[PDB]
Amino acid sequence: ILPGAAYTEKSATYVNTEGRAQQTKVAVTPPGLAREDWKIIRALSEIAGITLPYDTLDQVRNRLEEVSPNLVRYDDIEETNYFQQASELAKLVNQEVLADPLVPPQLTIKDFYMTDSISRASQTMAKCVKAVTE
Amino acid sequence: KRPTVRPRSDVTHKQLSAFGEYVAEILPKYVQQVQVSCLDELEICIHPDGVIPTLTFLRDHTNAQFKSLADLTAVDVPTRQNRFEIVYNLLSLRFNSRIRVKTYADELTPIDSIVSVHIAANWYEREVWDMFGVFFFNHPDLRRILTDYGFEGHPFRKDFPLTGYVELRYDDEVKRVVAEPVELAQEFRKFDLNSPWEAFPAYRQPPE
Amino acid sequence: SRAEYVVTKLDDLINWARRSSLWPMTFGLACCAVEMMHMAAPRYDMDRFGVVFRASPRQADVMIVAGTLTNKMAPALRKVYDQMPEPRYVVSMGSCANGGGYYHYSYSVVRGCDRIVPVDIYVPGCPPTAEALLYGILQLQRKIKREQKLKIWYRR
Amino acid sequence: TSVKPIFSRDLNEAKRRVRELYRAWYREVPNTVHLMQLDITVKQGRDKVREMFMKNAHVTDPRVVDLLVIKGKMELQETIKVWKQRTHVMRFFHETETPRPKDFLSKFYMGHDP
Amino acid sequence: GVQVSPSGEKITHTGQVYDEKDYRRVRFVDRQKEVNENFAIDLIAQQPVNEVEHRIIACDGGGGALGHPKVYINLDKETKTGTCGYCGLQFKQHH
Amino acid sequence: PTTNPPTARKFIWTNHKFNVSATPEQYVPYSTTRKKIHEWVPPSTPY
Amino acid sequence: FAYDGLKRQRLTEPMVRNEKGLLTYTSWEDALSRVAGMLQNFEGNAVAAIAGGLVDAEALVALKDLLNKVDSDNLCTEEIFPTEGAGTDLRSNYLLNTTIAGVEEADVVLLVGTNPRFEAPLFNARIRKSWLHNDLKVALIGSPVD
Amino acid sequence: LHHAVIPHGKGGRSSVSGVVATVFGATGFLGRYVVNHLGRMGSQVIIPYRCDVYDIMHLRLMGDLGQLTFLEWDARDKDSIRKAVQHSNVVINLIGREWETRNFDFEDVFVNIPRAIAQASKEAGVERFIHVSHLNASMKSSSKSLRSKAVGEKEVRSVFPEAIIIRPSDIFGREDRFLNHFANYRWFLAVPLVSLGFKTVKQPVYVADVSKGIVNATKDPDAVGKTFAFTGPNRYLLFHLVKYIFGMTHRTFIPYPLPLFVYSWIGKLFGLSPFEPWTTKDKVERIHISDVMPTDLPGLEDLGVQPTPLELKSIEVLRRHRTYRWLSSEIEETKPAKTVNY
Ligand SMILES: NC(=O)C1=CN([C@@H]2O[C@H](COP(=O)(O)OP(=O)(O)OC[C@H]3O[C@@H](n4cnc5c(N)ncnc54)[C@H](OP(=O)(O)O)[C@@H]3O)[C@@H](O)[C@H]2O)C=CC1
Ligand SMILES: CCCCCCCCCCCCO[C@@H]1O[C@H](CO)[C@@H](O[C@H]2O[C@H](CO)[C@@H](O)[C@H](O)[C@H]2O)[C@H](O)[C@H]1O
Ligand SMILES: C/C=C(/C)[C@H](O)[C@H](C)/C=C(C)/C=C/C/C(C)=C/Cc1[nH]c(OC)c(OC)c(=O)c1C
Ligand code: SF4
Ligand SMILES: [Zn+2]
Repeated sequence: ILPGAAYTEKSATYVNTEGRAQQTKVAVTPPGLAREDWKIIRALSEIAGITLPYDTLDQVRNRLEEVSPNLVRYDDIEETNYFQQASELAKLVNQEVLADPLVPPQLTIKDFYMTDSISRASQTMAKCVKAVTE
Repeated sequence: KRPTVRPRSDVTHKQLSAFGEYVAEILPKYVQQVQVSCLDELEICIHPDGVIPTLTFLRDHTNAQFKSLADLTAVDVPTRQNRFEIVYNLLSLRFNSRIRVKTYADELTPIDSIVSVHIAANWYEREVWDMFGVFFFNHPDLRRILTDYGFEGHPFRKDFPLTGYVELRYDDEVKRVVAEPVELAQEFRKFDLNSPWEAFPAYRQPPE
Repeated sequence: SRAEYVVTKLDDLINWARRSSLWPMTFGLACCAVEMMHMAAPRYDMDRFGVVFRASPRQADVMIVAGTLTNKMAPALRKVYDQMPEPRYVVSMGSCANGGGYYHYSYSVVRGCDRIVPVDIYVPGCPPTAEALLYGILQLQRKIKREQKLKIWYRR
Repeated sequence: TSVKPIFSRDLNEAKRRVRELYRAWYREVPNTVHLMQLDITVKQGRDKVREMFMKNAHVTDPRVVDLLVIKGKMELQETIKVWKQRTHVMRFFHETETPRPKDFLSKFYMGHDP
Repeated sequence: GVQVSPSGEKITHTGQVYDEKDYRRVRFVDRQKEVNENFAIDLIAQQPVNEVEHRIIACDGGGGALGHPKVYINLDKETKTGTCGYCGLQFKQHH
Repeated sequence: PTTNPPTARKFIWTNHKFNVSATPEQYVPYSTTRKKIHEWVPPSTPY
Repeated sequence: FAYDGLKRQRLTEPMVRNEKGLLTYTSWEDALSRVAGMLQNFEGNAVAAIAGGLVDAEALVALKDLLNKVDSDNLCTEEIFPTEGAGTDLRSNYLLNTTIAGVEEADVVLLVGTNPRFEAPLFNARIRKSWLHNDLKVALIGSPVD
Repeated sequence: LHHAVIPHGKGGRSSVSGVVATVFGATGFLGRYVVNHLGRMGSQVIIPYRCDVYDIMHLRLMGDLGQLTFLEWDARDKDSIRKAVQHSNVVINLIGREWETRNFDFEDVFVNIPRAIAQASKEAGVERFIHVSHLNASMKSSSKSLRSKAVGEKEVRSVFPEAIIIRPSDIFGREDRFLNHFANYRWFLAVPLVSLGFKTVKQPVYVADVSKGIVNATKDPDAVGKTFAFTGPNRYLLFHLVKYIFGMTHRTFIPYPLPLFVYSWIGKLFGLSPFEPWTTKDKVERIHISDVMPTDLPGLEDLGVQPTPLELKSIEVLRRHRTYRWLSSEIEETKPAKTVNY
């Protein structure tokens, strides 16, 4: 087990459903011996002899640029085209639709409160679940 | 008559406006702005080249005679390019008046020293240099005055942290007072006190 | 034993002489030193306890830190303390000396004189009233009274 | 990009004042070591002088080099007149301070700082 | 009340108590843990509920200007008492 | 007080206590709050 | 209100398995020394990674580069997204191309298999706002959720 | 780790190092350096003391508020030893005397007390036990103190099998009884040296390095159960050392030989002193027992400390033994001593 930081505890990049890139900021530091998540993999890489070419948050985001350059355009929606192409590649898929009704995982406010790990560690969300249930 | 609001006077504000025009007509090469506050205090804002001539005229002129340098100090305003506002508060015993003369400076643009005009300024200019790092030309003895020997930085600059960077303790291994990076058992707690509602409509800035 | 008893009363004898003659070093820093002058004033007359101010650290027993200790003055305070012959005691008087006080967060202040010298008695207040300092001084005599140097030498 | 000079009109006329300050600092180490009864050698003191002059080896603005020279003269004067003490002179040598490792792994083991 | 932990340390009224293996217990060796033994929660529960006629009652804590700021409590919810938000006294309507 | 006694209270100390500094009764400061961050407890069984 | 889950069940210390198979606290230098030791053996298909629902891009790219440096390409995510057709080749395939503020300009919304009220609560807020002011017509292919 | 010992901060006084050490013997020469190093990095330090409170005052300013805990103990009473080692994750033993008293002989100080501490530390559940011994500790040793140290090492490792044993050579520092001992021979005009000091080799070590490696052993994973040899980087014949010392103090050096039995008999006279002996027979023996050659034992450098030469630091010990005429003489005015590779 390698204790990593939480989103409140690091400056991290997340991309929302629109594709907009935006960044968190450190509010508190990680507890105990936890470490920022990208520096554990960088610490791990040097022990194993395949050192990765980045030693600071700046250099890691420069590397994010090299991959997908819209992950450093913060708060920016980058327009995308070429949907027509994706469709033309989708008309060839020979798979067919089953007859199952489309039932979402969350039907009622009961299933809303506890989905991910942090939601499940919360004593306030447990009350909310117990509140609507009973 | 309002028993809670400060009496306003009338004549003094008119007198200091007349003298402010007087000073601006005579030193047009140096004066950049003249104003009188509602407290009734005259301010002359000069180009820094004009410091020595401006304080010399105000000291030796017969209808001025501002012979006492009440004090000299700087204000740090980082948003300005010339972030240091130098303020001279002068006193006229002949006319029982006061006057403020202000100029500006940056980090790399020293001001002339008025020690030739007011010996009182000698230590005041040492204090500006020490606390704000504003160098003065022609100072007889420009050196720190208030900070510890070999203190690095200018602690009254707005971007200098309140607790500083180093602290002292006695180290029994080396048998002397040593300097080390600052760590506080309790951090200074910053309070956000500003109210989000405007208190003075008279000072509202245009949103341009 | 008899010798262990005699050592005890010899211990009280030497303590008593140090309790009864505390010579503080003429040395004050800021406003706390004004209240230290009031303790010397007629109403409290510390002299009546055998407390006499002596200017030279060689002739002084006690160093009362009565005011703020800045970084510029920190080495000098330590030097006059080192030059005090032993036994020697420090009374830290006031918030400034106790822990920085009103200037705890200043870049130029030592956050407590006990980072520089060992302190025996802490006297709270800003400033402590002359009686508060007097209570602290008399609390230092009781500390000396509890000294057990000779007895501990016997059991070595 | 035009600005009033302090003293020097360009970097070459400013390096002249730098070497002249380095000379003075170089002549004074053997006295500081002798008068302050420092527990170092002259060679070790003079090396420390050189180390501080090389801390500002990247400065190029002539006005900046004027104000480093101005400060260094103030520092020289505080030492020649013995306004500084052993503690003050010895602070340049950071003898009680363990130095923070400059490698990623050691920083990573030691805490959250970069 | 002043419960005692299995480790033998007294538990303060805020429920704090060093664990068994917390080293910070060493500060109490040859000394003591300062604990206040008059738990305000236990003392306030001992007071009887004052009964009043009207449906709205003002509490200032007693002593007038020596109490807390004067507030009013509704007494309609005739199943629980009205509690002062400052002093913790309880009120209930007569009928 | 023999003529103007203080108001009695059930929490007022009955027994005074003088300066207990240096003695085994001396006050010792400590944090009166409880733990804030709770750590995960691993399972006590193999997987 | 869920931030209070950040204060319970936290991993604060590296852990490894001891000889009885239980997790025990260890040190960073120790724990990384185990993972590097195993990483130096396996390569290619024998090493894979899964990214969870709360991982930063600075850690996905970092974990990508590491595994690509031992030949592996099994970088996966718990979420499923059809990789047939274009797959993730074109961003337009897996994004909200009209944006969140584009809902305010449409005049019909067709929802296919989703309860936006709970999946994207503030995106359902932006729909109702257009439903209220711009008189947006809304249709749902799926279950008759509220 | 328990949540109250995880190290935070940056290794300043207000930081937390995760070390909770009970240092037995902190009131001595090496003790103030061990506590200072522990205290400066932000370690809780428990300090058992038997002396008067006045004698532990100089340690009070070695830790931030709360980081130092002074406890009264009597080495005869076991219950007081438990009271101190009860909350520690490391226990460091520095107890020792250079002479015997009525109430404690070399066996007590160097065998029983260390075993009593180690026995209580094992029962209390202490992770590390650091025990200081001596480089020339050995059961075939002339010196009575140095044989007991050899026994004590073994007692300690019987009841604490994983104990770390530190073997320093002669420690030299401001308060040492090594360079200040020879600098004080000047009071007797001449310097009696057995065989004129040419048969004895010494490899003295600076106290701050001993203390800095002892503290580094409180956190080094690769130290449990090892024995270390802490020694200076230079070996000198006793003669050249004693000659160099007088060069550093600028006193007149007049060495003459003195047979070990006449020298041993003098040390017995000074040992009659009811106070702290100026010398003793055992101290005279130890001065002439030659330092062992370092053969297969990890040293200072394995604990991340670089030995400090006797040349860098002599003047801070010996300047107070000068007269006014030489107070200001600099380190360079003295010719360095001559080293030997055997
Ligand atoms: N040159 C050196 O200094 C060398 C030292 N060592 C070893 O290092 C350790 C310390 O060296 P050093 O510091 O010089 O020793 P010290 O002479 O400084 O005395 C060390 C400590 O031992 C304590 N002590 C002695 N006897 C007792 C006792 N009977 N009961 C309780 N405490 C006692 C003393 O406490 P109090 O002062 O209250 O008696 C003192 O604090 C010793 O083991 C020593 O042999 C090893 C090699 C060389
Ligand atoms: C035939 C005659 C031959 C000449 C005699 C043989 C030499 C024997 C004496 C050697 C020198 C004695 O000198 C003595 O040195 C010891 C050893 O540190 C010092 O011993 C003491 O000094 C101070 C006193 O508080 C302490 O800090 C120190 O820790 C303690 O050891 C004495 O202060 C000094 O007086
Ligand atoms: C002569 C012997 C005695 C017993 C005398 O009665 C008294 C007790 C000693 C005196 C007067 C001073 C004692 C210590 C000291 C040096 C104080 C600092 C000080 N001293 C001032 O003035 C004198 C000030 O003046 C504004 C100060 O601000 C300060 C800060
Ligand atoms: S504690 Fe108060 S009275 Fe004393 S020196 Fe500081 S500011 Fe002055
Ligand atoms: Zn109330």
